[PDB]
Formats: sequence, C-alpha cells, structure tokens
Amino acid sequence: TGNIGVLVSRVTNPFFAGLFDAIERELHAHGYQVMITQTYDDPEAEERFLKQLKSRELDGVILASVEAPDRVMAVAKAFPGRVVVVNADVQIPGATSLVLPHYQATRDALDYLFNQGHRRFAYVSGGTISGAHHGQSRTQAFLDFMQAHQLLVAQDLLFGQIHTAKEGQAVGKQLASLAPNVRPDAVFTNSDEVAVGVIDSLLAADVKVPDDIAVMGYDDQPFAPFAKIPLTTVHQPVASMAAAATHELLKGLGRQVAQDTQPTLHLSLKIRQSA
Amino acid sequence: TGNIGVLVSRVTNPFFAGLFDAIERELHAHGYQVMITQTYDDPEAEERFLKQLKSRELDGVILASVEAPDRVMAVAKAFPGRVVVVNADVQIPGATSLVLPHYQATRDALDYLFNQGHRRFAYVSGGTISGAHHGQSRTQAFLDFMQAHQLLVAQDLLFGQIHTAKEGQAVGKQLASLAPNVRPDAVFTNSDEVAVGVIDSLLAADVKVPDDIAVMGYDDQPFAPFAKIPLTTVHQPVASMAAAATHELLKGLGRQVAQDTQPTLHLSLKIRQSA
Ligand SMILES: OC[C@H]1O[C@@](CO)(O[C@H]2O[C@H](CO)[C@@H](O)[C@H](O)[C@H]2O)[C@@H](O)[C@@H]1O
Ligand SMILES: OC[C@H]1O[C@@](CO)(O[C@H]2O[C@H](CO)[C@@H](O)[C@H](O)[C@H]2O)[C@@H](O)[C@@H]1O
Ligand code: NA
Ligand code: NA
Repeated sequence: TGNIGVLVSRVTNPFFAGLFDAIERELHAHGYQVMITQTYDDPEAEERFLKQLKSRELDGVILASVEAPDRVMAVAKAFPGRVVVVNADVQIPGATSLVLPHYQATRDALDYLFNQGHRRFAYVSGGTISGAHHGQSRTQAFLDFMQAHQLLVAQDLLFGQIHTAKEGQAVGKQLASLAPNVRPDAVFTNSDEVAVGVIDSLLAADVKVPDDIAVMGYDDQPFAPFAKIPLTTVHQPVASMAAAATHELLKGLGRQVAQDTQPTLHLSLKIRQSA
Repeated sequence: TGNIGVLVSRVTNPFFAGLFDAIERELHAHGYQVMITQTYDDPEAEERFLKQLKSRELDGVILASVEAPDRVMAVAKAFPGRVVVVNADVQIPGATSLVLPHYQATRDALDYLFNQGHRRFAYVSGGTISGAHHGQSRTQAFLDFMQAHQLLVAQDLLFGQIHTAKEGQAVGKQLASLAPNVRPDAVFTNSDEVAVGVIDSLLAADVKVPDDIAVMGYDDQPFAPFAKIPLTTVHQPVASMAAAATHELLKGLGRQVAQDTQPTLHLSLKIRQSA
C-alpha cells in the first residue's frame, strides 16, 4: 500500500478540500499515503500529474476534475484499475467513472425557485457559458428550464468565470446597483463560495435576501449553514462519493473485494434562508 | 524544476488550504509540480512524507506543521537546502525556519479584550492544554496574560482538542447553557473555524455576540469577514509567508539568488464585529 494522487482544480474550493479529506482518511486507514495537486484548469498540469502514474511514482489516481478526457483515457487504458474519475460529469473509457446527476439537481433547484415566484434569473458559472465548459450539464439545465417556462434569457444577467467569494462580491455589487425593474429575482450561483460573496454585497447595499433577490448556492459546503443568510443550496454527498471512489480504486488495485451493494449517490436540495 | 511537497496537519483548515495555494501558484510559475499531504498530527505520517525526500521522489519540502522536530532535523541536515519550515513555532537546525510572533499577537489580542472590559475568559486550543502541544506559544501567552491581570484561570472554561466548526458548535452550546454569572465575557478560540461554530451556537440560544460573550477568532480566514457576526480575529499574512517560504526553498535549491530585502512577517489584529 503505496502512494495515491488526487487531482482537483483548486484546493481552496471547500468542496474539493472536503472531498480530498474524506478520500484521504479512508485510504490512509488502508495504508496509503495520499497527496493532492491542483490544476487551475490547465491541461498541462493534468498531464504532468498523470506522468506520475505513468512513471509508477504513484500506484493510482483519483481525478475529481478532468481537462482532457482523451488524455486521461489513454492513461487509464495503459494503467487498468489505477485511474478513477469522480464527479467530473464525464465517463472516461478505461477508468471507473462516477457521475452524479447535476442536470437533474439543477433543474430541480431552478424549479424550486420558479415555484417561489421568481421569474427574472441571473445565472453564474465557473466556465465560459458561451463555449464548452466545466459545469455545462448545469448550464444546459438552466437553458432548458428557461425554455420550458418561456422565460427570455437576459444576457446581462449571465456571469462566467466566477469561482470565488471575492468574485461573487463583484457580481453581487453589480446586481445591487440595478434598478428594481431590471434586477433579478433570483441568482443561481453554482457555488457556495460565490453565493457568500454575492449575498454579502447585496446586504451591504440594503438589498434584501431573499425578499428582493433570492440566492441559490451549490455544494452545501461546511460554511453554508453558518453563512450570514444560511444558504439554500444543492447538497453534494461528499462522504458517500468519497467512499465510492475510494472503493473503486481499491478494487482496481486488488486490495478490496467487489461488493454487491452499490448505494446510489444522491444530490439533494437543502432549504435554508437565502432562497 | 521537479516535484515539491507541502506538509500540513489538515487540508480542510482554510488557513492551510490558502497557504498551500499561495505557495503552489508561485512554485508552479517557476516550473515545479507541488503536492500536499496532511498528517492529522501523526508523526508517522510526517516520517512517511519525509521518506519521499529521502528517496529523491521530491526535490524539496515545505512543512507548515511539525510533529517530531528531531526527525525533521535529521532529514534537513542530510538534505541541505531542501527542507523549509514555515509558521510552525519552531526553528529546525539544518532547515531554513520562519517563525511568526504568535505569543505577541496572542497577548495583544487578549489585551484588546481586557480593554473592552472583559474579565472572565474562556480559552480554546487545538492541543491538549495540560501537556506539550501545538500552539503552546499561544497557551503561554494566555497564562501570562491572566497572571499579569491577576485573573484566576477557570478550568471549566478551558477547552482542548477543538479544531473544527462542529467542535466549536459544541463548545458554544455548552457556554450558552451557563448561568450568566459563570458564563465567560470573552472566548479566545484559536481558530476562525472554531469561532464560526461557537458564535452559531451562542446565537441559536439568544446569547448576544459580542454584548453577552465576545468571540475572538484566529487567522483571518477567507470566510471571516463574511461570517454571521463578522470575525474579530488575528490576521496571519498568508501571502507574505508563502512568498517567503517559497523563496527560501528556491534559494536552497539553487534556483533563486539571495535578496538583500527581507520584509518582516507581521501578525495584526483585525477588528470587526464579533469582539
Ligand atoms: O473550483 C471551482 C471550479 O471547479 C469545477 C471543476 O473544475 O467544479 C467544482 O466546483 C464546483 C463548485 O464548488 C462543484 O459544484 C463541482 O462539483 C466541482 O467539480 C468547476 O466547474 C468550477 O468552476
Ligand atoms: O488544523 C488546526 C491545527 O493545526 C495547527 C498546526 O498543526 O495550527 C494551524 O491551524 C491554526 C488554526 O487555523 C493556525 O492558527 C496555525 O497557524 C496553524 O499552524 C494546530 O495548532 C491546530 O490545532
Ligand atoms: Na422577490
Ligand atoms: Na459583556
């Protein structure tokens, strides 16, 4: 029981820190040393990380983000059992790949918001909304939602490449500056980090949350229940997906026996105060 | 420009995630691949990590926590230039070691609290307060403070091995349960994670923060200004200490030239709302 690598886009995203922690504590119990690297969405960084597996510095790798699927596939095919992909909205041939139903969860969350009476929506993404991007199952869900309700997408209320609370502060400051009749009713943030920042700037401008603008988080990160306006958010089952990923790696490594069990990884809407 | 390891106690501590991120972005710019491991205070995990340097899997290591100084010293002496220690309240012979003045900062923060009128203090530590522990410069500062003001230490208001927001919730629930005359005036939490949890439980019990109980954070983590009651806290200069650590590693590796400059790493009290 050797060295395992975990790859994520950004360790200061509490979702990824928490996912790492749950994987690492289990793998550690099994005798492995686990190390994490971050990519900042650079395919070169992914490729460099994978060279560690190719050179057998690592026994195995868990990727919780993927930049170049075809590159990951070639490595997985050369190293059967040693590459696991978790929650990256992709199935990589040659790697056991765990996908969660983010499209569904996003539709469900948007539906919740529509049902509270909201009609003018702002949509925030960590990707470039116009092109191919991470979190595009979610973007499609948003577009499908709007079409299903015959809601015109306001291009001025779309915000791409927004990741952090500080970036969310900038979004929220812009939204707070708007005249009530062009202000959104609700903001789908795609991230609890972003949501905390958005809400802070709204509140600083005496915009009421949720009465004036409802704010939907994503992930149910550790700080979410503790936020100034406790976050309504989409809960990701961090502990369960970590256990699943870990097991699929350990099985591939010949460590663990197959289980008949297969608990399903569920996203759930967590209603608090912000929406 | 090869592989660098960073060692911390816990990646879900936002202080360590942020310190890692600042180190990693700089080292990445210099062509290195950086990976982080967590120890959970297990000396075995530290020793295993150091074997990576001993076997030349890694070019160098930055430790932001230290479990067994004498073990780290033996490695540093065998691998000159390749071990840097940052903000671990220890100078390790053979490793460039950066120490920040936590005793001073702690005294200063406690003094701030005394000056606001507080007299009955609760003290929380991530260590076992009675024995040798991480963060013991801070514990000594606390004891020295109390002695300097002839304040009797209440053993019932000392809380050890408290790290997370959930643990802080438990502390805060206990404190909120107390009759006003044995309730503390102020709580020194040693951690913004702990402080968020403490405050949440106080507020849940209609205890006023800071009017009934003032809560002092530590670190000035990303969420601190965004907390329900924005945290008064001790600010650690994460970006500056990361740059310093990185430079001392790169110098040791023969990458970088010596600088005459040497900006001093300052802790500062950040006053917000919670105290
Ligand atoms: O760090 C945010 C950035 O990471 C990606 C993957 O590269 O998504 C991750 O972060 C989201 C927000 O915390 C999670 O909801 C998602 O499950 C996770 O993979 C990007 O899509 C995002 O912009
Ligand atoms: O994770 C908390 C735990 O880490 C230690 C070092 O092992 O201290 C770190 O965390 C503190 C709280 O965030 C920081 O103030 C400190 O600078 C940092 O080294 C323990 O002392 C603490 O219990
Ligand atoms: Na409204
Ligand atoms: Na008081």
